Amino acid sequence: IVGGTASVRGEWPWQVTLHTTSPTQRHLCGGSIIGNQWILTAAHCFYGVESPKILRVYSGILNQSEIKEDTSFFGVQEIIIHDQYKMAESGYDIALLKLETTVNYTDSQRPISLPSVIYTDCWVTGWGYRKLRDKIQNTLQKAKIPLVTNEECQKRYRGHKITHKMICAGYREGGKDACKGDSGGPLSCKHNEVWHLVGITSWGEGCAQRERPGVYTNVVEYVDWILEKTQ
Ligand SMILES: NC[C@H]1CC[C@H](C(=O)N[C@@H](Cc2ccccc2)C(=O)Nc2ccc(-c3nnn[nH]3)cc2)CC1
Repeated sequence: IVGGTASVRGEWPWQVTLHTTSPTQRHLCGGSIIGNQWILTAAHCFYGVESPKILRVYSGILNQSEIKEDTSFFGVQEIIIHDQYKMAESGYDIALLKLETTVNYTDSQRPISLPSVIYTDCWVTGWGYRKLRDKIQNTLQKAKIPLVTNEECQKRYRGHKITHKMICAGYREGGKDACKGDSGGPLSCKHNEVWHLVGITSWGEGCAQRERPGVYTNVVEYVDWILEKTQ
């Protein structure tokens, strides 16, 4: 996250860190708890993941440095990528992880509601870079970002097809954005004091550049897909 601040424990309890363990253990992508057995993330995260056997889902993490050899994690039973997905920039950038067992919800691990509205209180969160050439951050970062219209977003990405299945967010002057390692995490919007998972962090041109908003999977356009897959 560029131009963000440190989160505190329990601030974003639906935020997970998805680790790969091949050839070494490291953060791969963010994700969001949407059900006791269900993580919503980006399809692109799984490019060259050989199978779910190498994945570990960590919930209730603030600092990456908390994760040791005895730290509990969830195994991944199944990766469900949208059948029309080919590439992040071409949309359908959405995936479910079915966990091997149920998350018992606590102060530190809680589900986020799907959307059913003008969202004015939207936040992007993750352990990603603070600038284009950087490293994964120890402490989960947060930044408040304004949504932009799909009409404005298309004008900034004339090499790409921006559809109603995408939502864009960013400042005209730049300064705050998702960056490398934030993908798959949530764009969380608070509406009537309830948090909604409005976006999944997907792609963009660089990080926090002027007139280059972040592009997110528009979760409300996939609610029927999610409900079909989650039963
Ligand atoms: N301004 C809009 C932003 C929107 C999110 C974008 C993003 O995050 N894309 C992923 C793609 C990706 C995900 C997973 C695997 C390969 C590639 C990505 O780049 N991840 C990534 C990179 C680097 C490390 C890494 N680990 N250690 N050092 N670097 C770890 C994950 C950046 C643009």
